[PDB]
Amino acid sequence: GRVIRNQRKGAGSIFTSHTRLRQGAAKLRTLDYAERHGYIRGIVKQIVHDSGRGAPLAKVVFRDPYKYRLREEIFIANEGVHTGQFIYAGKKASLNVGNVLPLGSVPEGTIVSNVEEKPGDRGALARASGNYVIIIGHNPDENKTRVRLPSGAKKVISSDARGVIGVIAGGGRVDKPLLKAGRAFHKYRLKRNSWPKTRGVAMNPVDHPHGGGNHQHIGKASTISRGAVSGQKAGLIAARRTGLLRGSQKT
Amino acid sequence: RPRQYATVSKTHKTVSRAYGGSRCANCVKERIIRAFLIEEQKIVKKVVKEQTEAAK
Amino acid sequence: MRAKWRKKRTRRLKRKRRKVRA
Amino acid sequence: NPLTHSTPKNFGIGQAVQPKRNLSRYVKWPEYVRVQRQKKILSIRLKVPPTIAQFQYTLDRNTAAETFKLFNKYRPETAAEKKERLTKEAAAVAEGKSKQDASPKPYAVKYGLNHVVALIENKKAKLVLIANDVDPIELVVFLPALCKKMGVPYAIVKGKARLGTLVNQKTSAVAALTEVRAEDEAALAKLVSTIDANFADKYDEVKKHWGGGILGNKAQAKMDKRAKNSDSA
RNA sequence: ACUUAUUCAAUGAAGCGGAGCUGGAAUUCAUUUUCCACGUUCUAGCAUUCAAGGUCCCAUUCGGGGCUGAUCCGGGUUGAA
RNA sequence: GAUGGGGUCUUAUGGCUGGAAGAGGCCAGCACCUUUGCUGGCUCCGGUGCGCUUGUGACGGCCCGUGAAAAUCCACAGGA
RNA sequence: UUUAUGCAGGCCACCAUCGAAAGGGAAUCCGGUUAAGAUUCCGGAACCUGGAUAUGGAUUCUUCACGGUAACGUAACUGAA
Ligand SMILES: [Mg+2]
Ligand SMILES: [Mg+2]
Ligand SMILES: [Mg+2]
Ligand SMILES: [Mg+2]
Ligand SMILES: [Mg+2]
Ligand SMILES: [Mg+2]
Ligand SMILES: [Mg+2]
Ligand SMILES: [Mg+2]
Ligand SMILES: [Mg+2]
Ligand SMILES: [Mg+2]
Ligand SMILES: [Mg+2]
Ligand SMILES: [Mg+2]
Ligand SMILES: [Mg+2]
Ligand SMILES: [Mg+2]
Ligand SMILES: [Mg+2]
Ligand SMILES: [Mg+2]
Ligand SMILES: [Mg+2]
Ligand SMILES: [Mg+2]
Ligand SMILES: [Zn+2]
Repeated sequence: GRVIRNQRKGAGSIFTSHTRLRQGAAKLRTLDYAERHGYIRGIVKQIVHDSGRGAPLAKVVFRDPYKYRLREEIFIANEGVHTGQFIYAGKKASLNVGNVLPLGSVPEGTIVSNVEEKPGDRGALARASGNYVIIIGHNPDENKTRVRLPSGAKKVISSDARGVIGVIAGGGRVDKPLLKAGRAFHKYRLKRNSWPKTRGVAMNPVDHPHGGGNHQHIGKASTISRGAVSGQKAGLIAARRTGLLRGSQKT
Repeated sequence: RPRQYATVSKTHKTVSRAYGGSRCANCVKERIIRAFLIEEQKIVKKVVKEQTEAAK
Repeated sequence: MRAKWRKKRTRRLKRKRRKVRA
Repeated sequence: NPLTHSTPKNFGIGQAVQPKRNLSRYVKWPEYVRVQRQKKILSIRLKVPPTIAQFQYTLDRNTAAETFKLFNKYRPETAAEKKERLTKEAAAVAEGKSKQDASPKPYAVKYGLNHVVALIENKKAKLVLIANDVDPIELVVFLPALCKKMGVPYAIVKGKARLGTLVNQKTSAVAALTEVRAEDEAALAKLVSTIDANFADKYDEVKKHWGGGILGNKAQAKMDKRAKNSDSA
């Protein structure tokens, strides 16, 4: 049999992300000294659109404390941030929409976004459009905060981790039907070559495990073991259950 | 074109103000106003925060 | 330009003062 | 005086550009600096077996000064004085046919590792100096036990370079006085009476003690903070 | 449990740890146990010339240098594991 | 802070002049193995447009699409 | 100013290179001319870059220009990191 499509995706020849029209990686400011001992003030110069991303970006300008210059960080714009707004980032920063307080210094129920997993990775969590992380509680001893992620999972991260206060802008995007293969084409044209998708059951058995037969049918069960190997993982990988999700998932 | 600016004199490239060929006149005006006004505000903040804890 | 221009300016001024030194 | 004013800059967190401070604590040094520092860090973070740190108790600077002052009187002859010596001996065997014995008997410090080890085995050494900074330490870890066994007195001293300048080399790593003159044999005796008390008589107790196991500054402050945390009573 | 092996991440390896000043609370049961701080938040401005000032030297002059301004100590870059 | 009254500016573009009529074009006449010329004139004034092509300007529509980078050049702040 | 370019200093931290005869990009047009070349040759008229430089003009004893309420104007009318 051939090497199947999802197996070919990892070589990254024509499956790399199209990154010509992107403004840069949207990361938080580095946790140098001011952010962990006080605050620092920057200004939102412009809120721009990023290609291949549903959320708008914000170009915040800070002053370098050690050299006479201006640093320009790219934040993911939270809902309500405007141009000319002063962003305050630090431990002593006030709890307002757009500020980058550490998670140890926010009360319970605070809605944050672009959250660090470990302090210093400059934003990993809740970066898609309309997403946010809730703070469930604190642990002063064993300095950790418990948070609820957009997936419903509950993580326990350091209280020195940072997060932008508010909700990621661009929310409610997927509530609109695309209506058109053209619109889906133009959406994926700036993300990566992952569209259109041929069903494996409509291929030949040299091309897919599901291929072949005088009727289009999968044959064996489509639930695949986690301990399967590459070339076999075509279907529902390690499905605990399957079929229509009735009732609450007991989260 | 940007290379042609090397051939003309300073009159064609500027006006006779601070931030002459760089900023708009109204932008220069509003930043002057902002500077003066909030430096006065910084002065009055200085004296009130001094005198409160000087009394206490 | 402006850098080679400034350097040409300083070269001309240095040559003028060096020839008027005598 | 009325033309000058006191600005003073607020060097707060967001206020003004910080001045140039001594950032020597945060210098990204080259790897050779980092390795040559972290090696001596690791050599005390570990519990060293007592055969090592049977070194590390070196000679104090006063006794080291007087023993080097003694050893400098018995210095090996340099090339120029050796050359005029052998020309003198050639002239002496020409005129008198002396059996290469017109030159007197030498009194010089014996050096070289195999040489002094054989001297110790033959019990000809009167005093041994062992350098402490030998980079393969296994070149000299056996020397104190051998000196204790043969009964010859030894002293672990700071500076193979110092011994090298003593014997007109760069380094020497060991030195030995095997035979001294009568003018300062008493000085040798009063010196060795303290050297043996510092090393030989303390040998059977330094043989049992494991050195090293010394924590850093931050970890030491952390453990003693935990100590005065547990000291509630 | 520890950290030094190993492993992870960032930085143009810039502010780590300890102690100390100066304030607030603090009850002191003798004298201080501690704990919090220890220059910035109406505003799309500005912030750079080993920093002005103060102080001490030089050989005054054209200026120059030191300390302080900007607390000491440890040279473990900082965390995680 | 409209309309209105008076001004300022970008010079794409267009107009006048120079370039430049001496050029080029259209004619006439005189000529001669011939290189072949030589000598005269005139080259002016307008009009129109849902026209074609092209450039540009001010706008408007579309996007879960918002539609390169660097070299390079200039200006400003500063006050050595 | 034995003098070469070290020593006097001071600034600076990108960090090879290749990659477009349709992307970006300093500056040229007309007339004529050959069997066959031309925005390249001839004639005329320009422009850019780099380098040398002198004169005139401008500015200054209120040293580094004036005018306009202003938008701004002019032949110029110091400006390093
Ligand atoms: Mg495709
Ligand atoms: Mg399909
Ligand atoms: Mg088929
Ligand atoms: Mg198969
Ligand atoms: Mg099939
Ligand atoms: Mg079929
Ligand atoms: Mg102008
Ligand atoms: Mg660092
Ligand atoms: Mg009006
Ligand atoms: Mg034009
Ligand atoms: Mg066309
Ligand atoms: Mg190239
Ligand atoms: Mg090209
Ligand atoms: Mg091109
Ligand atoms: Mg282009
Ligand atoms: Mg041709
Ligand atoms: Mg020509
Ligand atoms: Mg003038
Ligand atoms: Zn403007």
